[PDB]
Amino acid sequence: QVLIDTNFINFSIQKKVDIVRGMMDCLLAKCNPLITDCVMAELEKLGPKYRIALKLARDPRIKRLSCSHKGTYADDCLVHRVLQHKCYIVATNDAGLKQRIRKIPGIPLMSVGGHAYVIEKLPDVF
Amino acid sequence: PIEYLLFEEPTGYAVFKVKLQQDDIGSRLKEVQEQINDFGAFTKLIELVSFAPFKGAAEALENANDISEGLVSESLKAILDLNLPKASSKKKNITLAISDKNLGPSIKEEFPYVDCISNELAQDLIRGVRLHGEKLFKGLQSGDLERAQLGLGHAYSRAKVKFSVQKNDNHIIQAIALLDQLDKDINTFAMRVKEWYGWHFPELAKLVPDNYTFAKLVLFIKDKADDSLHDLANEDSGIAQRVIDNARISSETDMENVCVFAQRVASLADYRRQLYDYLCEKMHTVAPNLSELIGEVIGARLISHAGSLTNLSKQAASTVQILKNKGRISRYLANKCSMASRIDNYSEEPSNVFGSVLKKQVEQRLEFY
Amino acid sequence: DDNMRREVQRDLLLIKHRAALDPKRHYKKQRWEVPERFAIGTIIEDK
Amino acid sequence: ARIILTMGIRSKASETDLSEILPEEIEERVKTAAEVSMGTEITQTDLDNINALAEQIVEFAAYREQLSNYLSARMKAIAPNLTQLVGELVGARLIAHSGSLISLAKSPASTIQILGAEKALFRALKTKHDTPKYGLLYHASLVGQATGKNKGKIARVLAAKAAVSLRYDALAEDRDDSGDIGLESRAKVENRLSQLEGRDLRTT
Amino acid sequence: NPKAFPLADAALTQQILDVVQQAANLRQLKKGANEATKTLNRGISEFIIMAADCEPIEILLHLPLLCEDKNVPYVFVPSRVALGRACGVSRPVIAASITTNDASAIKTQIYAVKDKIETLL
Amino acid sequence: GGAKVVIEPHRHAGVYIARGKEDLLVTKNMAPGESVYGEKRISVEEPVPPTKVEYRVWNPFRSKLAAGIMGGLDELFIAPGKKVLYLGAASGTSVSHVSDVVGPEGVVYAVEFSHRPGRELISMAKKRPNIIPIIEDARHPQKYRMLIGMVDCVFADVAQPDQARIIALNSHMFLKDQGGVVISIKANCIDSTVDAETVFAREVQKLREERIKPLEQLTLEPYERDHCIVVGRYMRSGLK
Amino acid sequence: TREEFVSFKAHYGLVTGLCVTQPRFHDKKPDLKSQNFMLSCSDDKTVKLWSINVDDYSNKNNEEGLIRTFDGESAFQGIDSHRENSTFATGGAKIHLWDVNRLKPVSDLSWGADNITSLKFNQNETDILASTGSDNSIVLYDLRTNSPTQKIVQTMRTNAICWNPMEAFNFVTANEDHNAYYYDMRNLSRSLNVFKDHVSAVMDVDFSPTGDEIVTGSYDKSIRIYKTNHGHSREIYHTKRMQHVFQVKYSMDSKYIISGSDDGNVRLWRSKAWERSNVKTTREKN
RNA sequence: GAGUCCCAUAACCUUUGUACCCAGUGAGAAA
RNA sequence: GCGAUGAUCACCCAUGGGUGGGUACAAAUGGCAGUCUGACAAGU
RNA sequence: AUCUGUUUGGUGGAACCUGAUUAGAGGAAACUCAAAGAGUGCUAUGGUAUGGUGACGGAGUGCGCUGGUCAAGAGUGUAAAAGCUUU
Ligand SMILES: [Zn+2]
Repeated sequence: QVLIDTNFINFSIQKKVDIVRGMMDCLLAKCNPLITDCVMAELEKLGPKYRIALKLARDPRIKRLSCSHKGTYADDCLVHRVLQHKCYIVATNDAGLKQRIRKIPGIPLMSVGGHAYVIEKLPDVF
Repeated sequence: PIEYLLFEEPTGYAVFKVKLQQDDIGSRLKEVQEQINDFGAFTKLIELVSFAPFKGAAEALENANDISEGLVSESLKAILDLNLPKASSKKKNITLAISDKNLGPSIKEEFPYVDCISNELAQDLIRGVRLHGEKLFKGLQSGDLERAQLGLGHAYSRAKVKFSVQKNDNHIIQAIALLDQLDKDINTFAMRVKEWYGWHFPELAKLVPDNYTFAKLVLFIKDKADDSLHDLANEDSGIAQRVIDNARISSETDMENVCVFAQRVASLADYRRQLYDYLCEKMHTVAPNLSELIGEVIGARLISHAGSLTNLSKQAASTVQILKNKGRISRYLANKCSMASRIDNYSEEPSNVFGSVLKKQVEQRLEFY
Repeated sequence: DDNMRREVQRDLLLIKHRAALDPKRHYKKQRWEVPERFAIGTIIEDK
Repeated sequence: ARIILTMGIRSKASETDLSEILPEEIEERVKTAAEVSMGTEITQTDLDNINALAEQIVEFAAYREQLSNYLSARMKAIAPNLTQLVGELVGARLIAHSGSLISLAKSPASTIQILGAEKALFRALKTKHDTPKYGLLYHASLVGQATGKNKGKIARVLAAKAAVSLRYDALAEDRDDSGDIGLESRAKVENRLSQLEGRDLRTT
Repeated sequence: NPKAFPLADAALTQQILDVVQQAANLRQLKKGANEATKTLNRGISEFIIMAADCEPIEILLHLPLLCEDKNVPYVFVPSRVALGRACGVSRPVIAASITTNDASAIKTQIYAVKDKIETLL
Repeated sequence: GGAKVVIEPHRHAGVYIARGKEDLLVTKNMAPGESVYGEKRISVEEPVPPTKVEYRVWNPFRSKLAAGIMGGLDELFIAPGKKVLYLGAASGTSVSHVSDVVGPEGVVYAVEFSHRPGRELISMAKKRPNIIPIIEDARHPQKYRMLIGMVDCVFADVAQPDQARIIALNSHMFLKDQGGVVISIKANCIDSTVDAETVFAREVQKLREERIKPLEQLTLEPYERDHCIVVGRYMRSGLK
Repeated sequence: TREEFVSFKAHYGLVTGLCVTQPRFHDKKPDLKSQNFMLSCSDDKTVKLWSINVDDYSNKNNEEGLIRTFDGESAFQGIDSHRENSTFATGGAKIHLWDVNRLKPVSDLSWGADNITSLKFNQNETDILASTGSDNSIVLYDLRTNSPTQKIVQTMRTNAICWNPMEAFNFVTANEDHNAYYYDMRNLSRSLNVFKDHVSAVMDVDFSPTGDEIVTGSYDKSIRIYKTNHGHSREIYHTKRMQHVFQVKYSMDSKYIISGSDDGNVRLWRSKAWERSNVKTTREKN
């Protein structure tokens, strides 16, 4: 179950990697990509220069959680619900969020690097 | 639109008349969802118009079961006929708010001029009047609703489980727990009676060692004898006559007092062996298979040392403590007691037949050696 | 009252210093200053 | 026991009422408790053994009262002066503690004061603490009438007067069983108690 | 509703009996009624297989009370002679229990049958 | 066996700790002198004669709420005046301990579906006079909507894979605003197809979607494997 | 709850209009207390009518989608339903009138060969249609004579019409010059109000059901509430996440306002932004 | 002056008289 | 002509006898184990 | 023991150091007088206020409304119907 955020969506569109097929190609498994409501609100707030990203994130295959907290700060929402539970993968490309997630333990980390996705703290990728 | 409300409760049925509609589109908003915790803004919404109480706990139990399985009873029919106005069956029926979406069709079958609403608006109006309760009713009911709910919940549970008091093992628990008590108590009080008559003639205590018979004779011998005919309840009468002749021990108010005390010992010892017969009959109609297998009194002490019939039956067949060939027949008897108690507890009305079979088995096994 | 605290001031010392009573037991670290309200009790074994 | 001997069943309580038991403020509570109740319904075949147990303990109460009347008559036949002074069963347990009446008669009055509290006495003597002051004489009627530390004071004066009356009881020969010595000693203790209840350590 | 309520039909019955024989071969099976209640209150039990046709039925109806106490799945199998044959003994058993082992070569079989009878219940 | 221990209160109101050379978790006894499931009792002599009141040990290997309490939870909502709705009162093992945490002035509604556990519940609730046994399926709360009203807490130890919907129904019906919710989750009972943290995350998400704001969870790991306790408060208007 | 009852992949082209109905069949009585009915026209040349399972009563105790499929020869643009007599009307390349029984248009009511972009029926006086054609035209239709009635041609094209619920002959047009004109039917030579505060092309209008104020959503990403007697704005609602608001309605409470943008979303706004929705005691109501 | 209403109405021990020994395991027993 | 509805698992002599470790109960004019102080106080 | 000197508990608290506070730190009393905070309890109930300023009420009458039955109609359906909708 792979929690996506906004710059993962933008970098996947800028690299032309599909979401579900890129995750299946990276992990060689199945994936439920998940968009929280704060990530979706951040994509909607990013403007109409990102309408492509908005209607690529509104996809039927991408399931969506519903975060219950005031405001739309995706990095604190992702970090809180990932150190809560230790069952997710965080897919991101923020330098700051990548450093937070790779400092907390037991949370794998997917990121668009090159021309397909790379995965960091998962020890069974091959 | 939610014009009337039906709240059923352990004292009776209440129909409320909705004064103001709570907000539909903002029904999840903060102020709308806290106006049903506030009372000064709930009495703006809901007002009581009718409360028909129940006759008693019998009618309350029948109405609770009918309200459970969603059937309109006669008291509910009567109160809805009194309160809800005769609307159309085809154009703008009157509108009742209930809490049960499968009580809905049952109410519309009887009153087809009534639309029954159970969505979240009627649901939280219902939970508003359940939250407030006695304040909304304007002081009109008799009976504490907490005690009503206690009695009704116990009634509903015993009905749904078919709880039997004829097959009630706490009776045999307390029967053997009292029988041991007054056995030791009669032992002490008859020891004191034998003591206070120990200095009238001290050969009665060796001729008659028995406590109850000692008391029953000494409540009519208090002097010298001279017609010692009924001194059996006859060789015992001859021994008592010879000792009463050549007695060798030494008042009046003491004699009256010790006769009252020996009479007390006699009444206690006739309540005992009456209680033996009572727990024998309750053993044959609560645990018949153990009573056939091991005996009624040993079965009583078996379930009282095991705590109850349920704890005895659910104990393992080795952790039953029954009270060489002799030393293995006891283990055999323990597991047969376990099996008979399982039959005995988990059958609804047990029989003597399998305990009789196991008694034949254990007698066959002791004559196997 | 102090008429009871001066009676049981010794086994409260042992409950305070449990970790010295047995070389193989090694309790987890609390201080356990004596509470204001307590009650001495005896364990009932069942039959 | 008397209320279950009268009513038996809850619906039977709903039809009856009763007044020789349970006076005047509790009937309405038992009627509402029978009208709504969480308890089951029992059968007659165990209600009869319940009623037999209930009449057994009503007979037990009557027996206990008869034995106490036996003890009262024996006490004001054996030591009537003590009986006028300290009371029937208090004097009974004093005689019962000390063994014989003459072995109580030959003991000093301070011992008769602390006759019951020996474990407190002897631990407070073997470590130099303060000894008890009431003893078995605490439940006498005069010490019940006194309030404060003058109950220890009149336990002292009551033990003195009870030693007087009791050694006169056990050591007289022409005793008249009339309570004269116990009565003049009890008048002395009563006016002593009155005069040290009339004082008050507050200033006016 | 009779007293031996979750009666496993034909497919679940032979599934249960196959895992009973494999657990008896690998010494993970404890067989008999009071052995079953001993291991049920001890805690080494995954699921428990009672029979539905013993000579009384309450002799092992004492078991689903402990099962609903300790959240253990229980299934009535329709033949005690077949259950004795499955356990691999020379006498008809009426109750058996699968003791909890983690080093076990049949954990997936035991768990698949356990999930199936949790759906059944 | 016969050793002497000192009773001291816990942080939670109503539950106590019995210190000796190995300390116990203990609660008071609402029916003194008889053990409900054979656990060992402790009998103080509370000082008119000094009365022998007594205390009963809460075994955490046989009780999920005891496992949560002594694993250490911040806020139970079970307190000495409360009305608790215990869902899934399997028999009266944990319900007795909940009942004498709750005390004589509070109520415990013990909901159970199976009938032989129901018989055990009524034979216990006679001598614990504040347990109301309710033998009914908890998934249809409109059946016992006539018997209970406005509990303060909802404990839920049912073993069903539609657990959060059962809890949502009974909480919306009978739990008051900012009332307490305690959930015992058994992962392998909810669904064995996923891992335990996935199913814990999903059930907590379901709770906050039915507007039970979750405060806290605990895995209760030396006692049960892959269980969890989630505490929440029923916020009813704006989890935010 | 703000949740969907149901979601239908209705058409393959754009769904270009939809409305609701109580479909008076002459042979089936539709269970209006459990089924709700909406029909929808598109530009795959179809008008489809659907039923919805609805949780509002508990009277009973299921055949949701596509109870019938009307079909045309050209595309359809807008649709509006009569409030009685099972009738509806669609605009497209031409404006047709239909009923829910026959699978063919009852009539064609076209002024000329200019296409039709929007329709609205009247609300009371329930037999006067009005339409916006893309030759800047506003054409009234009367169904008692089943014929067009009168047209006026404006400077820029009207995007929406909404009739007054409480005055029965007044309507309000929302057009491309960035203002909205309150018109009288019985004298169409002059607007009787002009609501003048947008900055781009006004895309939709609605009346409050009190007939007291209009709500007006435009192509600048903002909606505006105007009082009817003034002629300028009363309140603007905007958000950063609201883009190009195309469809605005006033909920039937007259207290809420539903706005549908083109980023995908449908939002609820208050009418009076400072008014809460609790019930108020007499001290704070006064 | 002075610690009992917290069991000297009792607890612990010692001797002497009444009844019993010195639970689990789990697949074998027998010839 | 078996059995999981349960197989198996301290001292003295050519069943019976004599000697010691405790279990529950009772007794004991058996032990612990010894019955406080001793002239002022209240009031005007 | 004009032996011994460690430990444990009490009493005491120099110097250095760290932390906090500073019209020095407190303590007792209440049917005392004040200034505030939180929680709780109470039908706490005008969604637009009685049934009526002889500008009025009551009786009765006509009109108006609701309910279901029956009759007649129209639509639909059919070989004809039956059946179903109807502001
Ligand atoms: Zn978020």
